[PDB]
Amino acid sequence: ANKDAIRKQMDAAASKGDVETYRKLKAKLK
Amino acid sequence: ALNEGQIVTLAVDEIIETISAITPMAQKAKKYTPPAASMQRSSNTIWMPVEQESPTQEGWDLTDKATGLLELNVAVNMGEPDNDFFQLRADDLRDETAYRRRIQSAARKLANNVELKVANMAAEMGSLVITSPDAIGTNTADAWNFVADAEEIMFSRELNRDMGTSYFFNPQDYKKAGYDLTKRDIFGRIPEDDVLRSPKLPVLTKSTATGITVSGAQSFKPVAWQLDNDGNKVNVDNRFATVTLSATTGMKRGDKISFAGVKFLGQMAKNVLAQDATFSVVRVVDGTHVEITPKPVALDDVSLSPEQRAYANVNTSLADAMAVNILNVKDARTNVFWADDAIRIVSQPIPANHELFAGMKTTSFSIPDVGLNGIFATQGDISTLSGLCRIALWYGVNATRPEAIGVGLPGQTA
Amino acid sequence: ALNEGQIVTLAVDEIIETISAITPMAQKAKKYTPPAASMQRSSNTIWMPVEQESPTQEGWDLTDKATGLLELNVAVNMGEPDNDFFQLRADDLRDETAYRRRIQSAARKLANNVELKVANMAAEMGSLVITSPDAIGTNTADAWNFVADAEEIMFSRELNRDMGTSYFFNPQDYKKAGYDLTKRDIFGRIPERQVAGFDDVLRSPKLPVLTKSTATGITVSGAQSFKPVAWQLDNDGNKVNVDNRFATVTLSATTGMKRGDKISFAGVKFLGQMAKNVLAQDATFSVVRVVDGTHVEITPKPVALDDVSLSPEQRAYANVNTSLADAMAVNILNVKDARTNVFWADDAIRIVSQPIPANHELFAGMKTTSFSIPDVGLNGIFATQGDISTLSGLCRIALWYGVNATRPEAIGVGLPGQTA
Repeated sequence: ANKDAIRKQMDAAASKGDVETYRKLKAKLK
Repeated sequence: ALNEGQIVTLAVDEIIETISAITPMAQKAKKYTPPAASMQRSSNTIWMPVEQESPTQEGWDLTDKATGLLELNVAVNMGEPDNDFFQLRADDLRDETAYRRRIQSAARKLANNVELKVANMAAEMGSLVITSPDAIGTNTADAWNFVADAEEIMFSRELNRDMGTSYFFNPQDYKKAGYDLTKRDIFGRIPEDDVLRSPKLPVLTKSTATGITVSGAQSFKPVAWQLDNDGNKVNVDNRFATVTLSATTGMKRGDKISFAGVKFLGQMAKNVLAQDATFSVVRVVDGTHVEITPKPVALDDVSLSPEQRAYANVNTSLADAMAVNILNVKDARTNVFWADDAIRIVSQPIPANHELFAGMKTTSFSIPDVGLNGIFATQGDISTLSGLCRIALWYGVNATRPEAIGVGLPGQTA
Repeated sequence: ALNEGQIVTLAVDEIIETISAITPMAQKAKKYTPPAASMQRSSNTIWMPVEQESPTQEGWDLTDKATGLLELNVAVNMGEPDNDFFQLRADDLRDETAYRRRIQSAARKLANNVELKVANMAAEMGSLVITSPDAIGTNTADAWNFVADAEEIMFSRELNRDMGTSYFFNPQDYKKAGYDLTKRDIFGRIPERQVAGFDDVLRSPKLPVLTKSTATGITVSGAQSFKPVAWQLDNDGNKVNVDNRFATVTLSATTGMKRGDKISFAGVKFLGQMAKNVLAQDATFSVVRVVDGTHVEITPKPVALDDVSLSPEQRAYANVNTSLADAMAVNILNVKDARTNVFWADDAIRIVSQPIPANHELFAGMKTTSFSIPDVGLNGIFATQGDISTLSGLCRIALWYGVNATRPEAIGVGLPGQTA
């Protein structure tokens, strides 16, 4: 579902280098 | 196979979540952020005020009574950062899970250092010592109720701002105390009385000193400031008091001592308690001098001004030849408890110049649950054919009000 | 004037050409490339098979061929890479020629050390030891014929049935034997088949000196019998291959014994590998390590033909007429210090190499590029980094390879001058 899309957003944020957005999206996923 | 940004993000996320997860004690200590946050590497001595205590002011007219009150400060030295300097190899970076495993192993060591520092400071600076010949257990007849005694001694002494204390058990005594742990976190935190257990609680070795007596009549007073060598005024740390003894053989930092006649006072009400005054030596200066972590300020001392007498915490001063009882007669693994701001963790962001020097990629992060500020840096080395990685945590643990930190010592049979 | 890409390309080219041209000893070794490619810094022990030829069967119906021989593996471990760490000064980067010269010097160092490792392997692990008081010389009256003796001992043992034998001479014995260096390079190769033959005699100046053994009167303790076994249980309970090259024996004492010594039990005689016929030559065994003050390990596993417990498939692996008796004497061979000459069969030494596991372009501080030397079979890495201390770059060339003396019974070391 939307979990796989937010996982792609997490990967994009991680590749960019933004820790804060990655952590927010990880909290959203869980 | 992890790009640079992915390396930084995964490492910082892993560090933050695992350190915030496996630090039970450091999260019960108050977080202090220095007001002066500047880009300097020298460790400043931060003076945080302690709660002001004033004499009872009664009557309609109070002329020149606000003046003269004492404001006392306690000093913390952050010192140098705690680093974990290691090399990142190809197998670590091959995928996300292996990199997370390596970074978790590093941050686990950093959390070790934080918790070990907090536990050792609480055990060797805690002065509210409670001992019993029995062992901790649920048997009312023959076992010792550590939590009940700790709560009673903190309530009688009135050092708890009415927000409750924090009790920390070692796993042996936590098991003996009959705590179910099935409806609790691994530490006993009731995940979504706060009694917890920690595996980093030290064992307080016995003290072999037997014939120790006070050398002479000594009275201690709270001093707000003193002149340093340059002539400026510098605050005086009013926690520790230097006591001259007959001999200090067999005395080490962390030994819990008591004096024959000296008794606790209710901190706010100044009523004499039944429990003898218990002190902890933090340093042995000479063969006849020690330094005890709460300063014994006597109510009956006539040399004290009322502003100074408002800080009295013992029944009487130290006499000419007063027996010095040793509480830690037997080896026992410590159980600690403290109230409110008894321990403060002081940390400010590490000064860094990001993306300024090519080759070194420094990322500055912060752990909000614990209150630690750190930096994560990587660089490539050809003397190892691998990428050096460094994680730093810059923090200083301060035991503000050691009178509010307690150590429970079971099985002191003597 | 050089840019980073030209630096990398020129350095890799120089390393490959120089290392391929220099080492003759590593060329003679059979290169082995592990099927596994690992991303770990600690190389897994490669268990590579050792094959002894099955005897051919003739006829239309081969349903009854059976005779599944024992499958034995030898273990090769890859050590830490042999690297050359040096500074690339501004003089070396002035033009192409200076950079080529500096990289050539580094490659010469690495190739020399590779040759040294191979020569030490052959000298300290060679089993076939041939000695006499005489010294190598052209005249037949009072001198050696090292090539003839090595050929004879190889033919008697039938180790090299088809392929040729590589003979290596130290420069002094190479000159004494009558081999001329005219129209020849340093190593004795002629400046210029693969299927068969190709028997060559070369001169290698990297052969070490074998120190004499200061041990006398050592006797075998107990009665040791050794059987080649393919599997054993490790501590985890799993099955692990057994390195059937080394067999540990119990002796009266190991005082005065070291890695490089050679021993030859009195009552033990060599056997033809394909015929199992007892040979007049005394069986020669080379020590690898001294485990304790009482036990010691030797390069050829002595498997006695006259063993009842030995299975026929195990009896195929036989090189000894009779096992160690109760009080046999070691009868140390190398009694005088002398520079060694080594010879070995086709597959008696293997060079094992796999690419160095390193991730490139992740850390901008250093520039690492992986290179391979197909002619020699060494995989390496080339790395550069700028150092502010010297206001120039630091260069590092690391070669990762593992030399294995597979089939140590086919490695022969001949040291002359053992007068007493």
